[PDB]
Amino acid sequence: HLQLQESGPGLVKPSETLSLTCAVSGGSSSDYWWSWIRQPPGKGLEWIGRIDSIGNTYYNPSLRSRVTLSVDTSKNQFSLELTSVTAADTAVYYCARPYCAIGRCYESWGQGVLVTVSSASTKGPSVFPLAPSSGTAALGCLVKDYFPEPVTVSWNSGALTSGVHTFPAVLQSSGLYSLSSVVTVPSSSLGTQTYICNVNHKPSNTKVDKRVEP
Amino acid sequence: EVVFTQPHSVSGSPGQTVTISCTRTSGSIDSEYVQWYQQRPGSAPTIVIYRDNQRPSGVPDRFSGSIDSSSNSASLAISGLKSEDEADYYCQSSDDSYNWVFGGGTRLTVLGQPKAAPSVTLFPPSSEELQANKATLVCLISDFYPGAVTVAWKASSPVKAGVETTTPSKQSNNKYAASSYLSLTPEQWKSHRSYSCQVTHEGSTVEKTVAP
Amino acid sequence: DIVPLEEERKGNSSKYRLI
Amino acid sequence: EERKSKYRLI
Ligand code: NA
Ligand code: NA
Ligand code: NA
Ligand code: NA
Ligand code: NA
Ligand code: NA
Repeated sequence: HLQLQESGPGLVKPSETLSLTCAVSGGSSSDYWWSWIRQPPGKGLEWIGRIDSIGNTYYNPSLRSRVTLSVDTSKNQFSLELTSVTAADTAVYYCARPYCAIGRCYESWGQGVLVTVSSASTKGPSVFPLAPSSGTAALGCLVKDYFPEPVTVSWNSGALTSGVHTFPAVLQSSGLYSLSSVVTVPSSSLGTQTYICNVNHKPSNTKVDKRVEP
Repeated sequence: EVVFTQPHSVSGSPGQTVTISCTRTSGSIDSEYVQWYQQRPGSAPTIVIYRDNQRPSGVPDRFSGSIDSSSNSASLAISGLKSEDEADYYCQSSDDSYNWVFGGGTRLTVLGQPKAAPSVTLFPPSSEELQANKATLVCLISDFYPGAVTVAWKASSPVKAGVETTTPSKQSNNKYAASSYLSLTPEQWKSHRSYSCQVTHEGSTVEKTVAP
Repeated sequence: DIVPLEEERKGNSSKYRLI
Repeated sequence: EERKSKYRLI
């Protein structure tokens, strides 16, 4: 139940160094220990390493020579450096840390950050409104031609969550992704209220607000 | 090295007890704690069992863990199987150096869920997109079961060029979503009188239409 | 009154801070 | 925070 938040570059060139950090909220950053785990798209979990408050580090033997873990509790920074990355290192990277109440502890994980190893350059999305389609009405926004994943989409800065469906992205022959997010709203509302989709593409530091009107 | 192997797939119908085993290939299963993780679509793994057989407060009591020295394996048992139990499960333990090792994962399927027709939404190109000299038809297909569809595009003549379709992807309600996109030039969209998306889900086909 | 300084171990001792 | 499985202390 800890709020662990991973952050990193989104896209890394082959042969370069992948650098990630993790911060914890909702608990203390002192004592206990910190772990990294990764999951390539469509594959299983692979442990990377652990560092604890004694200073000791433990590394997956098959990544040992490339991994460095560090932690600074005053900065609230848990760090991973993975050198000489290849395509095999493309994965969601999860931070994990025990959630500890009086008398009980078990591991809690962050939601992960996807890191893609690719030579291609970051491309920011282009967002187009999908005008209302109808007692309900559907409206959405088309997020086109970005790279790498992911894009996240909210509506009315998160105020609107019911009936929201952000579809998995299509990968076009171009190599770029596109996705769509759709919301069902009371057709009664289409003149009384405004609908804006908020698109975030962390790898290009692109954020877009797109008003969807009729 | 030390490996933990799991069955690739376990399945049961609602109400059944199912078990997922986690066999340690080398060294004693009893030597280190065994954890079980559950993973649902689009989310991080969460502990369902830790320290062999302890359960976090919010985890249903239908879940339990055990160790079997003689088969050198650990088991996760799910009694009274429910649809919401459908997910991937991984065991996790440690080797002799205190390194974590994950088992390879098991897909748990809950059988007998009823056929679900896809909901279909077809959007024409926005004026904004067309200002930019581009045009995309967007066909969105959701809430179907089982997870297999085929998309056909119409213009009575079969639009068969510039098609990209996702593969069905499991939503959190165990139904599936997919989408299909048709590219075309501005002139092309104004060219014809109608464009339709036809989703065929086993037997029944669903076709929506849009007009310039 | 003890806080783990490193991962706890099955059937084995581990390091704790007292308090 | 637990209270006094097997513990050495620094
Ligand atoms: Na590569
Ligand atoms: Na085996
Ligand atoms: Na759950
Ligand atoms: Na259920
Ligand atoms: Na130890
Ligand atoms: Na202990």
